[PDB]
Amino acid sequence: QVSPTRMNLLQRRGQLRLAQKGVDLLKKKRDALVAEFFGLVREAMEARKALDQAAKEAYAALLLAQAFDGPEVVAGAALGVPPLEGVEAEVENVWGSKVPRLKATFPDGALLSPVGTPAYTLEASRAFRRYAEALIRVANTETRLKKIGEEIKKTTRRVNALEQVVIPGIRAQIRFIQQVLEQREREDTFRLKRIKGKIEAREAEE
Amino acid sequence: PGGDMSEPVTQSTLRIVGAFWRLDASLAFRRHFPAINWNGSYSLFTSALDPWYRENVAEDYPELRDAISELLQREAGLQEIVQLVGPDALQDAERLVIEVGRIIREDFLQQNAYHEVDAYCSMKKAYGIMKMILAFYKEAEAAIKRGVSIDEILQLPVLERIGRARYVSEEEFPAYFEEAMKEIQGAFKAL
Amino acid sequence: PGGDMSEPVTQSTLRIVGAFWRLDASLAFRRHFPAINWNGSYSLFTSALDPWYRENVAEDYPELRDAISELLQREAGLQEIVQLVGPDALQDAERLVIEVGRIIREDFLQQNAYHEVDAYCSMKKAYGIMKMILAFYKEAEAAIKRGVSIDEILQLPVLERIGRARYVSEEEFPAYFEEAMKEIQGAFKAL
Amino acid sequence: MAVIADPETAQGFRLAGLEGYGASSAEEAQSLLETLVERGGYALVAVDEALLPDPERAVERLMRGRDLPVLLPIAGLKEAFQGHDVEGYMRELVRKTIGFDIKL
Amino acid sequence: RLMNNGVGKGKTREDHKQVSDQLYSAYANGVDIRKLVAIIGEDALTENDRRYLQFADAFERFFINQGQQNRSIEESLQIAWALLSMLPQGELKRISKDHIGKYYGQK
Amino acid sequence: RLMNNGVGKGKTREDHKQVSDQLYSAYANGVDIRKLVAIIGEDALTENDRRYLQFADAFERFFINQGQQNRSIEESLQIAWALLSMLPQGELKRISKDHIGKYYG
Repeated sequence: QVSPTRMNLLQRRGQLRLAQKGVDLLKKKRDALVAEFFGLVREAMEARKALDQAAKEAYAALLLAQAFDGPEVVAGAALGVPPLEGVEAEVENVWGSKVPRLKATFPDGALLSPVGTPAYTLEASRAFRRYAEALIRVANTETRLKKIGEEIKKTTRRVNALEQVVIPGIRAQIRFIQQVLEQREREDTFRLKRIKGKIEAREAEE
Repeated sequence: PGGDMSEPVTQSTLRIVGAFWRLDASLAFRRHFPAINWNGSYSLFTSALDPWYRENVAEDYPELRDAISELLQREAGLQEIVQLVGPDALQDAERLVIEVGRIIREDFLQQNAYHEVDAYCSMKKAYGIMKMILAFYKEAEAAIKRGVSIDEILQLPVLERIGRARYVSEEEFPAYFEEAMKEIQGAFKAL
Repeated sequence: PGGDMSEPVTQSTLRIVGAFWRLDASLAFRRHFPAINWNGSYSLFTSALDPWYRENVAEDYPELRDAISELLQREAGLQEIVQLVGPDALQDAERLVIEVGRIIREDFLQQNAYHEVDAYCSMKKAYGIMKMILAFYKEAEAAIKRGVSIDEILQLPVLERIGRARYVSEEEFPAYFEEAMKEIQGAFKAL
Repeated sequence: MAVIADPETAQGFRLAGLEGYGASSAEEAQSLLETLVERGGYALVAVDEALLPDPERAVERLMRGRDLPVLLPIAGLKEAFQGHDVEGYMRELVRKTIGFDIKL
Repeated sequence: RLMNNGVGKGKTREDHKQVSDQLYSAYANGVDIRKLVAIIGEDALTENDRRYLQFADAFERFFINQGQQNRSIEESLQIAWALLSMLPQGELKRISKDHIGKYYGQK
Repeated sequence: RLMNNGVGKGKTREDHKQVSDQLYSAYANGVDIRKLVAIIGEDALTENDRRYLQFADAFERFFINQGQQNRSIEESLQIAWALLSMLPQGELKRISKDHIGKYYG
């Protein structure tokens, strides 16, 4: 199919050598991605540990602040507070891949009659504020780990695809071109035999 | 005969000459002329001519020329990676290498013979263009180790000057060279 | 020349010969001598030497030969996840495959071709080393499930006697073998 | 920034000063999550682990791009008594994520 | 082929072959880490690997870039140890500590 | 190219052509799915998808791997039926249904 010259054989040997370098380079890329994956999974463990312990703190704080107190007054203390929008995001570009990570403002300026009429909901409210800080921390850890995982999936199917597809196809074209060029050299070393035979059948015609 | 430099003509004539200028078809399919395949050409007179270059063109001419050579070599070493992975998901300090290779192939090498100027190009004009290109690359890698974009480099109004800087005549080229050099030195502190 | 097994010399040779031992340069670079590679090397004579081995070596001999062939194929199979992930992060039903693979490749196969007492090795001695490694594997795979994991196995002073059992003269060996096997049958009860 | 275990916990989230909800069923939680992705609570949502582990069906429902509403499993107030799954949860994270099962 | 018969005890210098293998493996894993750093970045490696990258990049202009000076065998081994000093001790896992303690350290 | 002459009534069992066609189509789809698992994850599948995976490995292990034994055409066809019994009858697009009624248990 492709034009069978000795130049094209060299181009095919060059691209076989480039794909064989590419298998090594992309395996090394996968190794660096696995290194940071296992650097992040134990951070995910520690983040889940801190999240559950601060979760237990805020849960016990709300248990005390609505068991020793009024459900109607925690209703009024919740609904007096505005919903407090303002969480924002920034951008990670690494290995090309891009995810937004977030952090929150969480304003404390809403000191709504700052002599707080129950003795407990300031304590429980700051417990839930620390709870939400730990939650957005676990969220950023989660999205970083998912990006690393899907990129290792990409690199694994890329290495497997490149190896199994475009190593043997290029090997097949190199063998095709080598065998047709050997046919041409065999026709040359036949035709030279005949022209030597029919120059030396001239001394034998004297 | 085949368009293949593996014949008994070409590989009998490349052992007795210096200055072998191997063309190719891929650079001539798009009209990038002359289609000198840079990756497989050579010239054995670069060493023993640098005295003349020093005493007649400029004192620093071997330095600038060898820097052009090693930038083109570094580009053609990174073309492997950039066609095996793609020109995204890279580090920004080498996409400047590939784009300076792109602007040197679109400015310094590529020449149309039929234009009234840029047909002939004496070597002070080529020294001017190479000094522009490497002043740009030196101060651009400085400004990217300060930390900037690389979209922010590839849309300056300072390198349309460069892309037109082979079409000025050999009379305007000194003052044009002074002003393009001034603007390249003055458009990087404002990033 | 090239490090290839496709030239017609090697193809006609492999069509006619009966046993093939591929020597590698990598396995000789990892200081594993002999440099045989047990993956692309093959014999054909084992099907008809079988009654000789059952007469002169021991009555169970091709069974445990098949055992180490299966064991080295398990190691070379699941070397992949050891290579990607990390060897400590293995299971406990594959960590011991890895470690008995290592004790094979560092005591049984690897042979000093200069040592006084190591260089020659008859069939009874290779049978002895082979049975000790198989007995380690079987008693360890029995005992990994009830009281230990691999860190409570991989240091035990029988493994040093296996790994130094090959520097033993054959006038001293067939009493050394029973005592090393007795100590391993006592040791995986002492755990 | 919706969080869905109970409305009783969610009014505690209002006592923190962020919006939260409670559904006690799967499709109701995904529907309120769906209108929350439609009009944002700034797109950072956690759902109870005994309610929905993976709400990512809502991501492929509405917003397949940008992965902006990040969806999180979370330990409920009736479940945080036990310390949910952490080490086997990471086991199934590795099993889900890289293909291999490891011990580490 | 014959290098293993031409160096050693009283031939040129007794630590020769080990430095040969060590320079080979160090430039071998300097080249491909220098090729990988294009698509990951300078600041996203380990630390010894960036030492290898600096070693290879300075190696191919202090050791191969000879120029024309009549470089003796003791001077070339001296500069080979000055290049090996930019790798950390202990990471040189081909040389026993006799020639390490004797020669290594000096840039 | 033959075996259309040498099957059928009075030469082998009646169902020989239909069993051969069904086993070939099933193992072609089995090796398709085993190619597919090499690319996409293990969860992009339906349930008879995994049944074709199981039939691919069960075919390659029990129908081919005989080692030494002297199988019949009878034992071969009933091993083919006990392999096809691992697949739903709705996946049996090829075999006419009275062979399925006499067999498949």
